[PDB]
Amino acid sequence: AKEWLIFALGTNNWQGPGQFAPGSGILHQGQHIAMNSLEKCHCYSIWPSDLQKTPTDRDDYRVYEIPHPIPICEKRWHSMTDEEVTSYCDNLLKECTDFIEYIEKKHGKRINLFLAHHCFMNPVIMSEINERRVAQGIPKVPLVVFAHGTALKMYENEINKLPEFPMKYYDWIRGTKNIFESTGHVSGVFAVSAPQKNSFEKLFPLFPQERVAITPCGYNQLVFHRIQGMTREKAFGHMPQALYDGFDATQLSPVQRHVASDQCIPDVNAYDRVVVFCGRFAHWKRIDSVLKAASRWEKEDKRILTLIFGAGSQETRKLYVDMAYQTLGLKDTFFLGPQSQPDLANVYTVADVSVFPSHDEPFGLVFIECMGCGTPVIGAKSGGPLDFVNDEVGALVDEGTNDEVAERVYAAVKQALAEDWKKTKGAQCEQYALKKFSLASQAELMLEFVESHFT
Ligand SMILES: O=c1ccn([C@@H]2O[C@H](COP(=O)(O)OP(=O)(O)O[C@H]3O[C@H](CO)[C@@H](O)[C@H](O)[C@H]3O)[C@@H](O)[C@H]2O)c(=O)[nH]1
Ligand SMILES: [Ca+2]
Ligand SMILES: [Ca+2]
Repeated sequence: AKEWLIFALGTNNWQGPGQFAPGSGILHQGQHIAMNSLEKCHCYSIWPSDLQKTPTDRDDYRVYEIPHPIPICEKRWHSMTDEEVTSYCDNLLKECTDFIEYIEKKHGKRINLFLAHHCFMNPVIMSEINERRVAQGIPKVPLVVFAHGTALKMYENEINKLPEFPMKYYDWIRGTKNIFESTGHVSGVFAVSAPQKNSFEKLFPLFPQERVAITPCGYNQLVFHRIQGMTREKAFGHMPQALYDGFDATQLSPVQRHVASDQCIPDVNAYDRVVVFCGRFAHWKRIDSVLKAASRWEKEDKRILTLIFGAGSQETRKLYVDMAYQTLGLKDTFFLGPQSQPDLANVYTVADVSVFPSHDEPFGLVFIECMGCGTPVIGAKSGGPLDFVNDEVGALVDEGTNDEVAERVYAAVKQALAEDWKKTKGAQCEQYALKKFSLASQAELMLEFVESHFT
């Protein structure tokens, strides 16, 4: 058996006390846990944060501690001075090489896999680290990149001459750094979705297409599984409503009066059924389709409680909250903000069905997590859900306008509740997620693929 000693350079913070993570940070964290699960495999990770700190009680990860928010492709990279970019990158490279030295000394073994998130500075840094090694007569270590899509969109914006994307990185990464111009620097790319594989190949046409594959994505079954004895009061009854700053609670109708900043949902046990959404408040998630669906079913006085989890900017929180309460007249729908993964597992455990009606969801971890807890799922016929949602575990509604998708979600929820998909499909959902998408199984497949294709 091959012994793996892996070093993984992440772009985003992990989810921890005091700071939620974006989906690409969740994915890195999960991959870390997964690879460390495997016999004969250690994985060591570094990632940036302005809020979280390197732990002093454990050695498996470090934090690149920075005094400003993490730079994003689309605080933008383009907004930084060339000096700031250089120092950010130089300092990160230095912290990477110090960690690598620690690992190699501790194990008496060289690292034999470099993982880098996104198609920008992380592969640049790791490629440079390899150059310095080969210059001392040490073998380069294979470098595998995770294409999440944001660096790719930034390059496309640069090429398309969008405001705020004056051309700076794409030409450099091709013509100076040559990162994806052969396999001399990068051994393989995993993309989260087919659209990202397509986009990568167009931008980097000298990279072998056969070395770009779809990332085998997994969920954390240790957290997301059916939580025995969970109740609605335990799961979400102590969760304060999260609206937006300056929300005016006087502008509510009599039946809306339970909606209030920082207050729990009263009498959760009184509702008949529980419908859940979870996702960041990006327009393509179509939270408004969920709200419009509830606008219809709340009139029918089946007491359906709808719970909106996830984070957004103040502007986007204001868009959906006002849409809920002012435009749509909702009264049994509540915003609970972002929540920890174990909190979400409790919620999914007691939910009747979850609705995630995204347009072109890249993969859809939320789906797998929810199914992992024994709960059926409703999506739209687009993106990654097309591959894994089937009749045994939920439903995908036909694509269309936000309004059409809303009506179709309404019909699908009505079906789910009428037919009791929680009861008839729930066991299926959990068995299917576990079998197909558990973290460790996926990481085993991922490393097999690395060994056969990228080494
Ligand atoms: O309140 C929240 C919301 C989300 N999550 C976690 O974050 C994940 C992703 O949530 P989402 O809102 O979909 O984030 P995105 O950043 O949009 O996710 C991207 O990244 C994921 C991981 O690669 C892919 O599965 C998605 O399809 C892709 O959109 C969830 O599954 C959870 O694990 C939480 O822990 N708490
Ligand atoms: Ca060795
Ligand atoms: Ca990318």
